[PDB]
Amino acid sequence: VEYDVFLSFRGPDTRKQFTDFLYHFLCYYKIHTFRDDDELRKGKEIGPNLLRAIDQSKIYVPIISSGYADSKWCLMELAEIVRRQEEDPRRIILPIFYMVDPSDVRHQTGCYKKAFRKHANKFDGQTIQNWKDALKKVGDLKGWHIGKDDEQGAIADKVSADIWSHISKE
DNA sequence: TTAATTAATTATAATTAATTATTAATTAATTATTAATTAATTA
Repeated sequence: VEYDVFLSFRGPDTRKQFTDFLYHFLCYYKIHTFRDDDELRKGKEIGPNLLRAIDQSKIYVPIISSGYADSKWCLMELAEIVRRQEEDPRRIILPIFYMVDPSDVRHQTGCYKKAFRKHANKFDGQTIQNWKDALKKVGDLKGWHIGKDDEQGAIADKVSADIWSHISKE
């Protein structure tokens, strides 16, 4: 009746490209999945929607993309995932890199440089250091890299069971 | 459906400007005295 898996991704990039199939494939294993498309903006952080499901989730599974560092709504939300995780280690994180190196995520260089080249003219000089401290630790856990040739279909089946193995056996 | 105003939101790109680099290549000049046999002479 509650949520056992909570996703997070980019807007226009992978909302129909691949994450959509995983939502439809996952529902075939009899588990309730949460994905959201509402652009929020109704304020700066909504409570009864995101904040509710965050504490209700069980396996936070982000999906870092190529342009995941531009939306001013994703990063600060990810800062709430990995922060809540460090307080109670009962839950886990299974990131999935996508079309990007597992090196442009630990130092925000490469395809993120100019993203933080303009993000530094608006916000505080400490809030940005809060993101780069949280975004870094995500790029150290285990994760299926998806190269240019790997099957966008076989990976889904392999990763889904790893989410279903931690539920049946508990 | 249009025109018009207000309110926000999202973009990368181009140019100018500066610092930062031992390497590429030839020229030129100096420096390296044996290798080697031949010729001549001597023990």
